[PDB]
Amino acid sequence: VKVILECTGCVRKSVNKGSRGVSRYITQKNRHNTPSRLELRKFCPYCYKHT
Amino acid sequence: KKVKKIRKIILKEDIPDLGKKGQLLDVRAGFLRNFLLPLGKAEVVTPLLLKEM
RNA sequence: AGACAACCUGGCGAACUGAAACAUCUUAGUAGCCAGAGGAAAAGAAAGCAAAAGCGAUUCCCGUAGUAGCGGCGAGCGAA
RNA sequence: AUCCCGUGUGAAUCAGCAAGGACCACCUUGCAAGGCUAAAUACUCCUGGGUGACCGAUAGCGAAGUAGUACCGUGAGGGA
RNA sequence: CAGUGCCGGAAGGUCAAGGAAGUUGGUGACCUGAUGACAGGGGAGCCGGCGACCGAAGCCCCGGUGAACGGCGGCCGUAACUAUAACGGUCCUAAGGUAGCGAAAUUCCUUGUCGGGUAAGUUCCGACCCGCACGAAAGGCGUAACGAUCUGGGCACUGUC
RNA sequence: UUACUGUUCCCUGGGAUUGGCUUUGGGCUUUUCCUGCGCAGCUUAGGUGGAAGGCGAAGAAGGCCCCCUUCCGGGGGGGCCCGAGCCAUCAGUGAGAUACCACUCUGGAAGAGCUAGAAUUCUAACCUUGUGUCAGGACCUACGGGCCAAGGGACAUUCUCAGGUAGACAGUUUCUAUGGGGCGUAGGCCUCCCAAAAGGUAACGGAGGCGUGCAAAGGUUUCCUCGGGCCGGACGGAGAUUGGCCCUCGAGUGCAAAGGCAGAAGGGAGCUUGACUGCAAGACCCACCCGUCGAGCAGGGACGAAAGUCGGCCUUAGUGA
Repeated sequence: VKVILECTGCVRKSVNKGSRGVSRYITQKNRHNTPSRLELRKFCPYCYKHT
Repeated sequence: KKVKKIRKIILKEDIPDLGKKGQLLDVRAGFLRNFLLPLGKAEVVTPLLLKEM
């Protein structure tokens, strides 16, 4: 089916240095849910970027 | 949608349904326009006529 | 009462055109038709603009300004 | 948003109402739902003066004599 | 009587304007945090957004109606010589053309084949039906009379020749 | 015209013109109840509070009976009868009384409000008619006006809004290269040839594919060599799986072709998410728009012991300002 879908982090609406939600374009997920370790979020080390 | 208001009347003649010549039972504006006001049967409640008389 | 070139006001009110087609838009509330009226007519004496500073009815000219905008954000339209 | 209308609902009087570009609160401004007014302003069927790097009988008004005439069309009208 | 049109029907589905329980948002007297240059929550009032549910006709559906729109099929086989198909099975439709007509104002092949007429007739008439692509009120088949109708032939008649 | 956008006639709903009476009757309320099988239990645990007191003789336990939801297990009172009790902490029990009540629930009633819808009629709105009657100097049996009468009647009519709905009507569109056409074909991207040894290059010239797919078929480390003929092995043969030699790139790379790629860019295994962020000197292509490659820097990482590599895929197609 090849659904396009966004990965997203953990939201954390805060007053840090540009702290905001980070979503990333990704594809192929017609399977079990795959959190990949896409990183360099607004918080600079990150893991398990969900959906 | 919308409802039209009910206009007050003071009687002068015996109603065959509700009122004997002096009651203040308010019914409908069209029932005053078409029936009561031309026949000399009801009037409009005004403070200039009701309160001092 | 009727007549009156043009301007003016009120009402009905297009289309060819431009958009390289065309329907939103433009041409255009223009032309035309009817009615009215005067040397001018309309408007006009703030339930107004403006912005914490201030002006004092309406009309017209220069300007802001082809600016802010509006628009199949096209063609174009365009203030205050 | 302001302004004016079609159908229907339908307020408040100054301790208020309306506007300040959805709207709410505060402030500021003004007082709709009643009327009348000259001037600056636009034009020429014209009138009286002064002009013209405007014309000179194929020009300038269509028209320098019968000119909107002769002539054409039933007529609107066209037109020397 | 499938599709379309028209009529009738109401059970159900879809369903606009509008009404409306509820939910939610903005502003906001007031109460709280606040090494910040402010913020969080929020009563009533006012202004809104979504909106369960009601909401007609139409439409979907059901049934009827060819002098309503229109349409009326392919595949092969087998009867005592050659045949041809009375008859049969199969596929698909809503149904597979009924009477009569039929190389026709309709036939491409085609000047189809036969017979008549002619010395000789792609024209004419009478037949067969292989009807490209007739056909029953866009009517079909006939016929007396009629036609400045089309077309085939004959007599008389003549410079048409 | 079953092309598009509409308009109009027409139909159908909310408002208004638009009222009076009573029924059928769907949703809200105006008080009270029959009413509730997790547990060991006098008992089919209605979530809470008032709790040593109420029902009582204005006639209570228990026997005579009508009714119902029903899990007919068990209950309610209308009439008569009976004659001094139903208890109340009891032990069970998160939470307790069938002594009592202010509330109120899955179900309904009593008489009342409110709102539908539908129906019945009445006339006074509104519509139609009258050679019925009256009228001015005269008539209006000439339209019409006043009065009266009859038929309808809150329907119809008119207006606004909303849905549907006729080429009846209106404004328009209906591509191009071409064979300068019905009957075709193609329009954009990629590979080879044409293309004449840089690059480019046309024809409705010759051949093909594409409008993606992969959580690995991406990244890193490491290991390995395929493909074909022959020979051996009662299933098994010409050909499956296994052993050995020969040729050494003829196999393969998600798919079309071309150019590549043999200790590989081909096959396997481990760990993995760089299929990141902020960028970027300089180049190619170049009408413009575009499109392609890229050393190098910072952050934060993946693999590896490190060196280093990684800003997706061997590349070119898989797209749209």
